[PDB]
Amino acid sequence: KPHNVLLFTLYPNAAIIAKIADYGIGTPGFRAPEVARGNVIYNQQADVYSFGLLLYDILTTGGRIVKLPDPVKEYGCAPWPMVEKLIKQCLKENPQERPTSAQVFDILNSAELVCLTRRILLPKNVIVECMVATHHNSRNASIWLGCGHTDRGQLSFLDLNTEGYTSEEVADSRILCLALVHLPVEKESWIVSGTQSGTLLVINTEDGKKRHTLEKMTDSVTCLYCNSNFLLVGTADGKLAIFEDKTVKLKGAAPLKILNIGNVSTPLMCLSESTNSTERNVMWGGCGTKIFSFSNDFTIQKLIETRTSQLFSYAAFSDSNIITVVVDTALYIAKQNSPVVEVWDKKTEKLCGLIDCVHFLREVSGRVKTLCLQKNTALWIGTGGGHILLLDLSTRRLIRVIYNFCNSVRVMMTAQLGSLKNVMLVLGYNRKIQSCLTVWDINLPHEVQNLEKHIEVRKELAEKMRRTSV
Amino acid sequence: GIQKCGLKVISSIVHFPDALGAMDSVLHTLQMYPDDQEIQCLGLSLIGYTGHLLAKILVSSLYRFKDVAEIQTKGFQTILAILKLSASFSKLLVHHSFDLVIFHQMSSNIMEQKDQQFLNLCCKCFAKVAMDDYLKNVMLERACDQNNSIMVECLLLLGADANQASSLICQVCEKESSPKLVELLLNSGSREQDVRKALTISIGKGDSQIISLLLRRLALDVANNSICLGGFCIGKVEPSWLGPLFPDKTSNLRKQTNIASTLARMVIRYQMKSAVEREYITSLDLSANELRDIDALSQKCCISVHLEHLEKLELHQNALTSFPQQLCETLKSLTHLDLHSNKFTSFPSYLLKMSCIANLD
Ligand SMILES: Cc1ccc(C(=O)Nc2ccc(CN3CCN(C)CC3)c(C(F)(F)F)c2)cc1C#Cc1cnc2[nH]ncc2c1
Repeated sequence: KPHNVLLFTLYPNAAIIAKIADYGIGTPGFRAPEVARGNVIYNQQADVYSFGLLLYDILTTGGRIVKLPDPVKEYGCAPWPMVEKLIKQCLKENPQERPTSAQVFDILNSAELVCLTRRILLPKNVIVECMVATHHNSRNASIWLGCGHTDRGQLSFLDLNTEGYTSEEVADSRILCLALVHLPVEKESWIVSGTQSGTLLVINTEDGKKRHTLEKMTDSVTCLYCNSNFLLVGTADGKLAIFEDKTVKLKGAAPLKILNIGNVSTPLMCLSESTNSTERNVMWGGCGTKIFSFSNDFTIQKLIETRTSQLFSYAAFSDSNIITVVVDTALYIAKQNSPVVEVWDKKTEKLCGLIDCVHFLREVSGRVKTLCLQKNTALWIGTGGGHILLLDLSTRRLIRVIYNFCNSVRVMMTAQLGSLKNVMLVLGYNRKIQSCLTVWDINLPHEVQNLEKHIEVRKELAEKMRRTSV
Repeated sequence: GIQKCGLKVISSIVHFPDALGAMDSVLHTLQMYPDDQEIQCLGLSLIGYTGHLLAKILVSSLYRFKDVAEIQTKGFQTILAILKLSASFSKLLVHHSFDLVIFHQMSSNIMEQKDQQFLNLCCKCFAKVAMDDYLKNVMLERACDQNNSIMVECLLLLGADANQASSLICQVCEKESSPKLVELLLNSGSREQDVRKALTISIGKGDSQIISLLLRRLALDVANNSICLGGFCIGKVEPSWLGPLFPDKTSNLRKQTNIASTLARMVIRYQMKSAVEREYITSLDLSANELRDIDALSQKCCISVHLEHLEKLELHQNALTSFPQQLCETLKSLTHLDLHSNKFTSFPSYLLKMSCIANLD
């Protein structure tokens, strides 16, 4: 029972926290059903059920004490779903179905159990392509998933707080990528939507009657970006349209400049901003096979060629466009249909290193899909095989690989919820098509390292104590 | 005196085929005449392939001069050749003086100079002696004995057991050490009991800097916004100790240097190639610390403006006698105040003057 667990400290990263004691003083509230029926003695299988009851009490903060109901429904609490699955597993009536205690400790030893915060399954299972968050820290904390399902678009809206979502067609053709602008001086929150027929549209979320459209591009819309202002448009025809943050609220504003950086043979797919504040004046992007950087005055700063990458690595993989870009002290580039990520330097504009995800994956298609990096020197590599690679910027070594939760990571972004907490959204495929959204804590790698050190310390302590006993 | 041009003629003859002992003679000469023959000691080829005195003479002559550009490079070349000839040479090298010269040579502003090949061969020798992880622990212990905090990080990045032995950390805090070293140690693995003993030692020889550096790991939870100094038997309290524990948003993060990381990365590469070939602190627990008087806290110290936001101050099981009034008027957001199991003799009436006291104990 929770009365039989003695706490020795409240420090999280402590060597010893909880201990078990039997004061020698089963109880109706915390008894196994097989024991409640009076069939046999407790044996050992039931203890796992009692431990599951303890988990249900710890999760609900003892709300049950003051045919088990849903933990989130009966009492207000964060999902924490891996332990929900564990509780449902070890609270099964069949004593054979109860996992053994060693199995329970093993599946509790995972850092994914702590870092995975939420999980959402879209029932209609519509094939989703893009998703953008809302920086509004108010109760309007949701996502604006977009997908191409019919001759028109499929404009979804997943509400994290309520887990309910509505989808419909409002953009007249298949939609590719989205972006949001929030004008606090104007109290305006506008989302810009693009179709594959070649138009840019805006749809104000504050009222569905406030709809807008922008100037047509002859190719298909390909990318967007909000520079905190200059709204950037990177099209298949290499255009870099700069949209004023203010005027584009009304339908039919106009671009201030058109920089034909690329062409149709090397479309522009991804842009990003310097993570270091010393280079917050230069904006970067990979235009097909061209890594271009430009100023805040809409003037080019550099034009790098990727084609030299064939002489070192395989020419086949090196003969591909750029899919994702990230700007740090070193430039990291991921190319289409390739299992390698290219590392470049922004000063010499020269190749520096290559990282082969194939070695790490086979150590356990391996094609990289998307990238996200944080100033905490931790790199996330989302693979087309549904695996997430964790790499450190200090040593460029492995940290951990996340799998067996989705079949193919589609999009991975960073955002913040209404509680000011920083999390990471990982959209992964599930083909048996099903679309699953997972919310991961931003302290995942540090948590893995801390948990490794903690369990190693506890193992050493137990070994030393048992050795001194013998 | 004539031995100089004699050794020059020997260097002239070292290229003729089948040069074979001649090692012992020139060894005796170099042992006798230190300076000029060492400049020509690069003529030393693979001879003898096990006298420890030979390597001893070599490394002692190296560190003895250690200030002529190309002779150290030649010595490192010869050393690399000898270790390529025999791996047991490594142990002997680390045994005699190897660290004493490597650290002195690469910490003496080795960077900021066009010595790319020099650093390359040096890191090659590093990666070469990086085998036999026991010797890595020895190198770590010796680098910690010296106040050389530049390469302790390099040794850790290559993989070093900070709990090798009296652990390393207690030895570091026993001597007058630098904050960067103890910080790099605490970031890497360290037994909590070892850190505790280290805190006791550092308390014995009062040093607010290292005390704060230790407490930043032992009893700080950035998540809960709390301090958990419960039962550390810290005989007193000092506002400077808890100074760097409060947020102080004016502080920021800046990469002061990265030369250690670059070093470690390049030695790892050479080893791989050789193998291939707001949010204030709203809680402060000071329970069971065997205190005697809590007047050092407040007194308009640095901590004084980081107490107005405190929302809980546990002080139970200590040994107090009174509560300073200035502490009360400074603590303008307390709600829980625990003083049970102390030794009070009369109730201070002004404890109720606080703004938001709700749970007095
Ligand atoms: C003062 C005291 C004496 C004995 C024990 C005790 O538990 N003994 C005990 C007995 C049996 C078992 C396991 N048997 C095996 C057979 N089975 C059939 C059944 C399980 C266990 C174990 F499970 F450990 F192996 C522990 C605890 C305390 C205590 C205390 C304490 C400490 N701290 C506190 N703070 N506040 C209040 C408080 C109270």
